[PDB]
Amino acid sequence: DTITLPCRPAPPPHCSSNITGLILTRQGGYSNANTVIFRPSGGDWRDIARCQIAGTVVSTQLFLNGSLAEEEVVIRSEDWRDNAKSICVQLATSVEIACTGAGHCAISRAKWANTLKQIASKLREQYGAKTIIFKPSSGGDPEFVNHSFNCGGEFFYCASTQLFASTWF
Amino acid sequence: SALTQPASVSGSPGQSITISCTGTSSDVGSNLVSWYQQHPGKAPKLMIYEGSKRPSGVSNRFSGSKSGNTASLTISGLQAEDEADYYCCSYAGSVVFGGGTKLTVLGQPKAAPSVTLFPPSSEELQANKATLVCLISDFYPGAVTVAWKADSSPVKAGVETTTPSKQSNNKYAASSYLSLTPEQWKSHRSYSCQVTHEGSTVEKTVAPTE
Amino acid sequence: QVQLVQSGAEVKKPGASVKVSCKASGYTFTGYYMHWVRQAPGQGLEWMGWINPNSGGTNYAQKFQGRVTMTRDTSISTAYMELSRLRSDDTAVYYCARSLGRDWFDPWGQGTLVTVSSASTKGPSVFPLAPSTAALGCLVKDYFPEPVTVSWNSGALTSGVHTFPAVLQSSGLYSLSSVVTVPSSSLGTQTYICNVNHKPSNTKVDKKVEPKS
Repeated sequence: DTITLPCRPAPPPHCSSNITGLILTRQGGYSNANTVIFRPSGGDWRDIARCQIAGTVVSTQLFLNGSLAEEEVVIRSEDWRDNAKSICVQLATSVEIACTGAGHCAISRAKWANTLKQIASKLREQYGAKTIIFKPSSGGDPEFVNHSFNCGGEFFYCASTQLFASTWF
Repeated sequence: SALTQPASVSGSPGQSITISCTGTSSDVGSNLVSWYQQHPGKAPKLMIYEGSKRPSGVSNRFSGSKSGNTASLTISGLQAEDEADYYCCSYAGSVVFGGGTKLTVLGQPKAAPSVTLFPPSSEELQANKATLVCLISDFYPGAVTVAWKADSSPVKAGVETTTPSKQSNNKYAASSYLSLTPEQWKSHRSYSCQVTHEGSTVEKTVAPTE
Repeated sequence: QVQLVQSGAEVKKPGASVKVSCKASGYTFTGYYMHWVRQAPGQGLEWMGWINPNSGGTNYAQKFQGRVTMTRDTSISTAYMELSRLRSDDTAVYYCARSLGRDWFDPWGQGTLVTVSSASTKGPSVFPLAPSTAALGCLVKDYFPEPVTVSWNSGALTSGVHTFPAVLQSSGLYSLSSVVTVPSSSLGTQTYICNVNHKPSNTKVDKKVEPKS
């Protein structure tokens, strides 16, 4: 099984990339369930730029063909306690995302699940032994509410609802 | 997280007062809280940010410090315009404001309240309802507790009491209402409105036969 | 000068929705995050969420996740706050604040009052409070919403007058009283009339307070 992303317009197969990282936002407020929720970043290109793990691919919430960590998944932030500061997530092993060309780009469900687990594990190092939950974007302008990227002189918009819907103890 | 503040605090003109804000979470030494001043019917305003830093236009009288798990706001030259609500604020994890501390500047001597209790109106009685009206005026400082009594029995049901509001002469005023059933009012010998202020209560009483 | 101006007060039924706007001036709208904080009548401040004016991205408190939607219009430098499926405990003054950092909110908007109540607009019932120095008054009973105005003798009697702030009963209706202190000798001579006026329901009541023997 794979995770498919509704894209618009339809990205050509040669626009398939390797996810080398992503950027998140920790949800504010409090919960009596001892859980920490993370969503796609509600920040700007500024948040993305300060991550400094991108290559030559202009993308929003997922880093395409960027820098990979040499040991383990590394997470960074200007301030872990400030929920207005995004969290930069650099992967150790890239995950293939293949575009069929008919409007969908598919990602391996197993590899992405394992990836989220490595992210959640590292997140537990910073926020303690709590339940890590990934939820879809809180919203925003088309470029940022979707996983958007440039390829071959064209800008595509891919919904990432199915990428961020997991719970990890 | 949760920040704990004293509900209220008092001070005389010219003297220094300190409002405390204690956090119950994991307390780090590493400039925790901010402070906000809010006059009644007004928006909050930043007095102290990042523990002790003071923004432009804010008087030097307002200073910030911290000891262990407690952050403190200290106002040196206490003036009447300082009379407001003071909230402490922390951003750690998620923005949380303190309960708030109502600072009172005592620019007036101790004053006993004037209590006037009204019996149910004749016209209200024909409307098949009954309301007791206790009006409290001219007391200082602004803190009163109202107790109702049916004969010798206390009553809390059907009681609605307003918060003390400032009067014309910087005295305070309040009012308490006891909504009564028209069969309940005439069923008792008397009804009493007891108003405790500063340790002493003024008590007025009314009867169904004038 | 840096300034935030918010929209006018609103009254709402439970289950409905409300949209408040926050107009920014004196600075570049996209340069700072915009936060929303509400304050229940006689209570403290409660954080609701922030919005990124450049990306439209938001982050709501989990308490309101699914009920709040925060947007902006950079053309007119305005931030919007919409809260749906309102309930009685959503009654509060809603503030907008310029982030300017972590918890360094400055400045704040003037605030917008959103009253959520199942009560409908209803004029008050006025009852005279007979004298028994003497104290006489008028009882302004069961009205919605705020406010009401009270004068004595069409404004003639102005001294010794004290109109008290209203109370909110369990029924959801407001009640108010206004007592005036007058010379005990001028009870069987002067005529005392309270002039109650409730503009929300377009109601006017003139009631004469006579001493009961």
